[PDB]
Amino acid sequence: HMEQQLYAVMDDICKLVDAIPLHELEMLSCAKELLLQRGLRRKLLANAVD
Amino acid sequence: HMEQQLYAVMDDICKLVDAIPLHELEMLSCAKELLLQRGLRRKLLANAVD
Repeated sequence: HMEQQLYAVMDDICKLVDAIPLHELEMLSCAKELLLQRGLRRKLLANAVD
Repeated sequence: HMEQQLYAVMDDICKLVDAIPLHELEMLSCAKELLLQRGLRRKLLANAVD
């Protein structure tokens, strides 16, 4: 129950990150790694589909 | 299993978000919700401590 609530908030943070435009993302000190990780999540979500 | 891999990447994205300095975060169009959600994640992680 609680695990599910946490997963949902984590996914919500990831949804926000997905929608950050590149010109905004590039202003962040963590830009390179954030771009890498949001790309990795996108691929893993698709790979987990049957 | 690659659910574990997905959880790890989601957590990594959340860790990056957790460390964005406030002056950078406020440059993002999604700043208000990103602040709310990263606070909520901290609360849920703490609530799960047993």
